[PDB]
Amino acid sequence: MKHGRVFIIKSYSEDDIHRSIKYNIWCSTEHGNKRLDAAYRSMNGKGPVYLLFSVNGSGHFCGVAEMKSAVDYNTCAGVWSQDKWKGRFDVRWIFVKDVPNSQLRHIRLENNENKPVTNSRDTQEVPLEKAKQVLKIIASYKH
Ligand SMILES: Cc1[nH]nc2c(NC3CC3)ncnc12
Repeated sequence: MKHGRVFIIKSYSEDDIHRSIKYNIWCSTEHGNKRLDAAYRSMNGKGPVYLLFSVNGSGHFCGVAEMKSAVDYNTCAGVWSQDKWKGRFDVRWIFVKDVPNSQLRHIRLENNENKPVTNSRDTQEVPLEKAKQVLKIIASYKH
């Protein structure tokens, strides 16, 4: 088996996130789709690709999903908040819960100039050991 690969997902539409949770699908930018497609295919089913979702300006992460398919680049147009989001891949949301950035901001990414994980861009990949730290904090956070 292989350890998971873990990516930050950012959205500036809460409605798009709602749709993602309801129907277990997502789409990124062109370069973001390529990045996730490469990772999913190179895993070759021997470990998961995890996605850590966060709405721009919300000050919190909102949950965790697993990538469940390769990217399909030719799908129905205009299904998201804006037309610029093209293509589709399946996801499985593992859990949905808000976790304040304050709980995560001291985790820094050595592959992103040691910036805090909470300052990441869409499809920023997370080093394994930091991803474990983030996932355990998110899993155990209590309001
Ligand atoms: C469906 C979708 N995929 N990426 C999205 C996004 N990314 C912005 C950079 C933060 N914003 C809104 N909807 C999106």
